[PDB]
Amino acid sequence: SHRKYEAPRHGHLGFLPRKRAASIRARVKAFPKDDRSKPVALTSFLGYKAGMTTIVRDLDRPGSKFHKREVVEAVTVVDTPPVVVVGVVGYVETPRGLRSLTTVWAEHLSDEVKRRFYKNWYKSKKKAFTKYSAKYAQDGAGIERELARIKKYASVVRVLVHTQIRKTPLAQKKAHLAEIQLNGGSISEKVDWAREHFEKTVAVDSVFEQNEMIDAIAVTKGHGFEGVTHRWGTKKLPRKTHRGLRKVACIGAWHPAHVMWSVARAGQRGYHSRTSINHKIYRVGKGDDEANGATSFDRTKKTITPMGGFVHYGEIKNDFIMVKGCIPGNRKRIVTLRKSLYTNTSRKALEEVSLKWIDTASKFGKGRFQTPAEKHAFMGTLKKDL
Amino acid sequence: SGNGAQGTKFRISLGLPVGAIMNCADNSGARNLYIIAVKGSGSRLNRLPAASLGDMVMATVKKGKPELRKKVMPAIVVRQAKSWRRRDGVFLYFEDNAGVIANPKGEMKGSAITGPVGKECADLWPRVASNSGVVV
Amino acid sequence: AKSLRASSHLNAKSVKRRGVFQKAVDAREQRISDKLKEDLLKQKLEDLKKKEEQGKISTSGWRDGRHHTYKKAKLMKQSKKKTSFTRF
Amino acid sequence: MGRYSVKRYKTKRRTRDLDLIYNDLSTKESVQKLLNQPLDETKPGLGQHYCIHCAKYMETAIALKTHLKGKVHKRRVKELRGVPYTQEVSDAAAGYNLNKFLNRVQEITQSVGPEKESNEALLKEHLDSTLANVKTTEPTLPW
Amino acid sequence: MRIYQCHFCSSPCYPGHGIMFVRNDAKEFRFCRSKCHKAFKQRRNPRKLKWTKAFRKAAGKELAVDSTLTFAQRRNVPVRYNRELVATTLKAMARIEEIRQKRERAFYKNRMRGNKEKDFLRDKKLVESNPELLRIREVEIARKLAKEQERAES
Amino acid sequence: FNSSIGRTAQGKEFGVTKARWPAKSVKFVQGLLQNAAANAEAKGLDATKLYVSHIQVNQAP
RNA sequence: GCGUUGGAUUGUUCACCCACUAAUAGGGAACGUGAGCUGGGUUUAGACCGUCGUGAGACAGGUUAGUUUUACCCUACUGAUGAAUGUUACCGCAAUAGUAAUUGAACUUAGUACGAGAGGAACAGUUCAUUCGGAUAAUUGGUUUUUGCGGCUGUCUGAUCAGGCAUUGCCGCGAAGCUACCAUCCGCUGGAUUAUGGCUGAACGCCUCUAAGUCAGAAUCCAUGCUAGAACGCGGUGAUUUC
RNA sequence: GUGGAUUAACGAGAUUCCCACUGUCCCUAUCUA
RNA sequence: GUGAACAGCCUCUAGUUGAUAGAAUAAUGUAGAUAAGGGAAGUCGGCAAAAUAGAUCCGUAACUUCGGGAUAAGGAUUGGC
Ligand SMILES: [Mg+2]
Ligand SMILES: [Mg+2]
Ligand SMILES: [Mg+2]
Ligand SMILES: [Mg+2]
Ligand SMILES: [Mg+2]
Ligand SMILES: [Mg+2]
Ligand SMILES: [Mg+2]
Ligand SMILES: [Mg+2]
Ligand SMILES: [Mg+2]
Ligand SMILES: [Mg+2]
Ligand SMILES: [Mg+2]
Ligand SMILES: [Mg+2]
Ligand SMILES: [Mg+2]
Ligand SMILES: [Mg+2]
Ligand SMILES: [Mg+2]
Ligand SMILES: [Mg+2]
Ligand SMILES: [Mg+2]
Ligand SMILES: [Mg+2]
Ligand SMILES: [Mg+2]
Ligand SMILES: [Mg+2]
Ligand SMILES: [Mg+2]
Ligand SMILES: [Mg+2]
Ligand SMILES: [Mg+2]
Ligand SMILES: [Mg+2]
Ligand SMILES: [Mg+2]
Ligand SMILES: [Mg+2]
Ligand SMILES: [Mg+2]
Ligand SMILES: [Mg+2]
Ligand SMILES: [Mg+2]
Ligand SMILES: [Mg+2]
Ligand SMILES: [Mg+2]
Ligand SMILES: [Mg+2]
Repeated sequence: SHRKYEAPRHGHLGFLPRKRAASIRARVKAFPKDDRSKPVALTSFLGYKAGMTTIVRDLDRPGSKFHKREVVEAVTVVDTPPVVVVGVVGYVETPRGLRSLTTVWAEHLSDEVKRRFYKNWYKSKKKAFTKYSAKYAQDGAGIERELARIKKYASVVRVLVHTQIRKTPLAQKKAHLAEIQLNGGSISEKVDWAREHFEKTVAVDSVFEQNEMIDAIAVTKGHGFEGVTHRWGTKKLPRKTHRGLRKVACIGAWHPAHVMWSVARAGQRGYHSRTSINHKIYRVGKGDDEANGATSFDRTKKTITPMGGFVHYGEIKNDFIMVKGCIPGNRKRIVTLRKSLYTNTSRKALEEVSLKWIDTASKFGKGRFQTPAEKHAFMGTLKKDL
Repeated sequence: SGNGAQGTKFRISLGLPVGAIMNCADNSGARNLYIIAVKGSGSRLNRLPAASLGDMVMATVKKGKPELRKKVMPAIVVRQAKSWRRRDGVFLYFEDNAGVIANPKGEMKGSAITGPVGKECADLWPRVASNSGVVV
Repeated sequence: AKSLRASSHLNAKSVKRRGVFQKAVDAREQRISDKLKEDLLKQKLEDLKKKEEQGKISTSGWRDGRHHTYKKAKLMKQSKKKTSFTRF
Repeated sequence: MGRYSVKRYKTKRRTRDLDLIYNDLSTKESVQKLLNQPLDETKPGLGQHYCIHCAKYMETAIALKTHLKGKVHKRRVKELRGVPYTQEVSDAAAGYNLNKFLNRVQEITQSVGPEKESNEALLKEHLDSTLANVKTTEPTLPW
Repeated sequence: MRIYQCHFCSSPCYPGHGIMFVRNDAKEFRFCRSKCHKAFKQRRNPRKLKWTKAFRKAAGKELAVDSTLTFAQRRNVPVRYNRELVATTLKAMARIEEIRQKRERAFYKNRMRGNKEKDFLRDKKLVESNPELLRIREVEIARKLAKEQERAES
Repeated sequence: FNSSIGRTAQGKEFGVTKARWPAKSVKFVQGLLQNAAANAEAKGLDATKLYVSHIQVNQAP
């Protein structure tokens, strides 16, 4: 017999299996399509999530009820120090897919990437890339042969970059490596750009700018083993029912004589890799501005670091991206920021944001002062001050 | 469908399910209103229809004038008492749930509204704004 | 009413995409590339300041590499173990 | 909170405020308007036997007499004594609208203060004259 | 965009912070935080609660009336626009704050003037009692000398 | 004999995931190893060149 | 492809009513889900009324009260490890399997087209909301063994102090953590088609969208995009022992 | 065909409404052993 | 001791300190709790929980076998010195 009361299904079946990710660094599965007449550009960046705050913007959006009005919005801050280029990989199009055929590295790598290549760094003799460093001796010619091979073959060019983890307040000491696709023109000019940029840094101002919508790729916060009520969003059975009530009552019928793949069991919740699109960039801030937490309606000398530091993170002290809204993953996790995969035809992707105020009160507690001078001026002189 | 309301209504926290008593805030002759339906609400299994500030509901009169009772009429919610958010950022709430009697075209039956009126309701309904002296 | 995959909606969006949105994307691209060139230039000037402070066809026969030279020196385990796609 | 203050101080169980009662106790016309109430079906003594300080309605008049003798009423009377703490006090404590608050304070110690005290004196003697030889049972006749 | 004052508790209220209650007279009470708001709902006295500016001014812990406090008013009649007048206002604000902090520190240093004489009097009374507890100290000091000097003799 | 035993990292040395620490069995086997060492020493053999060549556990009543 | 409600009411359900709604379509899966759970039955024994019987008793006539109580096994399903292919490490490819968004208003077009009048559209350009989904915790609310700070009652430690006990004694506030349409953010565009509308054109010296050929066209199909990654699918690259 | 018909008080007897009150519910979340 | 009290709670004399233990803090349980706005819309059925509660003073209906109903209903209070 039919159900007699229709209801939509609990949960999305295209996000299966709800299992743990294979790494902390979520992988980029698509890049913007190459246009061989534009200049050479990088298409993604990688940084660290450091907390949230609140802003006030003056809104200009014709046709809405908040046209020429002030609006309070939540934003997320990503700590983005420069990235440093260390290699290049070429890919050939095979009738089974793309196949990497050649990798070239730089002559002088660093201790952070060497730490990435080791598991027990405190005992090792640090022998990595020691024979590869001899390939650059006077002629060498293996480097030039490999770069000539990438120029001749290899219809897709990716650059190997690593982070500057020692410029963050983290304890990890051990940098992250990633491949970033180059989408300029002229395969030869792509690998010439890469070979010129070996052992040098790229800032986020050379990849992104304000009023642009980007995508964020990260692994979400983990929660362990979870029951069906919070893992899937089902109803609760009434009260004091036999063998519990945080359960699904009927998991199958007579026929088929199996449990089906869509009938909501218990298991792992969180620690999944997710891609979220269309997040607008509200501020690209520099690490030496000394008033990068100020606006043209605030007139106070302060940075974006809140009063007492970001909770579980620390100070900023670097360049940063300030995007609108929520981002997957928790604080101090590694995030990949990707450029837009298509040309957006909305006016939201075409507006120009004007910040009016940035909140810098304490998030460790109920903060109600923005600067310590404001706290000292409100409270007055104390017993230890005199 | 959405008759009498000028423009659109943005999302506000719903306070009043079906089966709530609210005050009557105009001088038409009623004392309280019993909410039996909400105009323009979605369909979901087990979910109650709920009204918020600035919505048209179908209500009955339980206390008040003997002529007004035993009939169903449109009403508009003007005070909520469940805290909602303004977009210029603060949360705020009133002291009570209150509404006024209206026809289906949005026009009001009484002549004056006592107490304050939420500015979202007054911006959404022009005949509510013309009959109120205190707007938040 | 109309879905995401409606044809008339997608055609009107295509015309809109060919216009002012594509113009804005091109302008932002040129600004980003100019920033990147200035970044590389300032870095090379900093390295030059450090230096002035202190002091035919390229043919192909065989690659190099650890695992590659291992597989090259092996070159027999596949046809010895009766495996290896494209050969018997 | 826990359970007690949630049960008592809920928004649908809110009681009247001290500065509203202070403006009620000023202006003798408002005192006469609060003493001469009409009939009301939803008030305990049909809208009669109302205490102005403790803004509540009594069942009988003998209930009002014993309430006026009690110790809760004296707490409310002692609360309704001086300058009644509006937002002007919070503003001037922050250092804002200070001259306006000072004008308000000297105005309440010049004019509105002794008027409130004289109205409260007249009201106390009127209630003591009326609630003297009252019976305990009530005529339900509302006229 | 405005900074408001907490109604119960007189602290600054920034956008997106706290809650507001609208009474039936269109009187709006904005609250600093949930502590100030719940004390309001339980009907406690702000002139009695010691952690508020109202208590501190009424009790005389802080200076309450001064010429530097007669500057921030609600200005209901606006002036047109003048770049020079705005720049003069932004300079005068910093000068006014500097003067006000100096006068506030002077008020505190005046009201805390006897805390050296009172401490000397209680210390001299404590020393003037219990003489044999000062002989344990006299033995303890002489034992600290001789034992260390013959350890420094080694 | 390992149905529904917990897992631990200390099995990785032997290639398994399930391993335990049986204290009483370890004490008894240590007593027999000490007795066999004393027996070979009373016979007069090299203690550094001895290896366990046969061991057998069998059920009792 | 996608949705199809909240109640009321007779033993129950359908049907029927009251609304709201874009709409409140119809069916199957042991009339899905009587040892997943429950009211009533299967299912007795106590008792009363009506009718029948001389009587014991009977009645599927009416009304009350009434004992079945796995899972630790195999498989299926949901998640989690793992030997072996020289060793060990890092960066990738993508076969296959799954897939996701959906409805309603508002401005403008425009009081226009159309119409004696009464009335009254739409394409292009913009703005919000309903249902669903994936996250997130700046702010608001909830929660407190932070037993963090303060108080209250009874009793005990001679009193002050500092505390014990009261099955977390009670009351107020309470960070951090968790969490809520009770809070906030985000949710694409290419090819082939169906019904239909056509072009050229025979069969059949006329004609015909069809027979050969061909141009478009549905929320459809296959992709793009999104999730997983064959533990017996693959690639590139680093370093290779000291007795 | 003129045990039958009422009945205050009492009841772990059976049925139906009202006021108060609430996590029964919308719609779930958190904490202790 | 508190208290109307051989109630519950704390203590003196006397007696016991027995009942497999260690480490962590997933889901589901058993035993308890709190929850904004609404207030039975839930369910066969307000099941369960909440709300009430001691004492003083005021006051108390129909009906009745005149004995009752009756703590009917409803209200004002309660510390310390
Ligand atoms: Mg159906
Ligand atoms: Mg792909
Ligand atoms: Mg915080
Ligand atoms: Mg199409
Ligand atoms: Mg086990
Ligand atoms: Mg087990
Ligand atoms: Mg509906
Ligand atoms: Mg059943
Ligand atoms: Mg079953
Ligand atoms: Mg029977
Ligand atoms: Mg029974
Ligand atoms: Mg596929
Ligand atoms: Mg779907
Ligand atoms: Mg259109
Ligand atoms: Mg969720
Ligand atoms: Mg809180
Ligand atoms: Mg304490
Ligand atoms: Mg004590
Ligand atoms: Mg205790
Ligand atoms: Mg909290
Ligand atoms: Mg939500
Ligand atoms: Mg075609
Ligand atoms: Mg694999
Ligand atoms: Mg007889
Ligand atoms: Mg006694
Ligand atoms: Mg006792
Ligand atoms: Mg509640
Ligand atoms: Mg009910
Ligand atoms: Mg019902
Ligand atoms: Mg129902
Ligand atoms: Mg019960
Ligand atoms: Mg009775």
